[PDB]
Amino acid sequence: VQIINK
Amino acid sequence: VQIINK
Amino acid sequence: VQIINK
Amino acid sequence: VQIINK
Amino acid sequence: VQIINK
Amino acid sequence: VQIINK
Amino acid sequence: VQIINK
Amino acid sequence: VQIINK
Amino acid sequence: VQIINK
Amino acid sequence: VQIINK
Amino acid sequence: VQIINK
Amino acid sequence: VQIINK
Amino acid sequence: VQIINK
Amino acid sequence: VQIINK
Amino acid sequence: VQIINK
Amino acid sequence: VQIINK
Amino acid sequence: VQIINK
Amino acid sequence: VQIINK
Repeated sequence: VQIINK
Repeated sequence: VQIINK
Repeated sequence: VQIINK
Repeated sequence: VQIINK
Repeated sequence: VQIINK
Repeated sequence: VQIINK
Repeated sequence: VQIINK
Repeated sequence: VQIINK
Repeated sequence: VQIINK
Repeated sequence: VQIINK
Repeated sequence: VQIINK
Repeated sequence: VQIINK
Repeated sequence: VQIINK
Repeated sequence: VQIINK
Repeated sequence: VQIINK
Repeated sequence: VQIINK
Repeated sequence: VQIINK
Repeated sequence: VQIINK
């Protein structure tokens, strides 16, 4: 699982 | 799973 | 699991 | 912005 | 911003 | 910011 | 900032 | 800042 | 700052 | 598990 | 600063 | 487990 | 500063 | 386990 | 400063 | 276990 | 175990 | 065990 905010 | 916000 | 905020 | 409920 | 509830 | 509840 | 409850 | 409860 | 309760 | 805030 | 309760 | 704030 | 209770 | 604040 | 109770 | 604040 | 504050 | 404050 990958949850990313940039 | 990939949830991405850029 | 990877939760990332940059 | 990421608001997540699972 | 990341607000997460699992 | 990261607010996490698991 | 990281606020975590597991 | 890191506030953690496990 | 690190406030930890385990 | 990796929780990262930069 | 490190405040730890285990 | 890796919890990182930079 | 380090305040520790184990 | 690695909890890091820099 | 180090205040420790074990 | 490694808890680090720099 | 390693608890470090620098 | 290593508890260090510098």
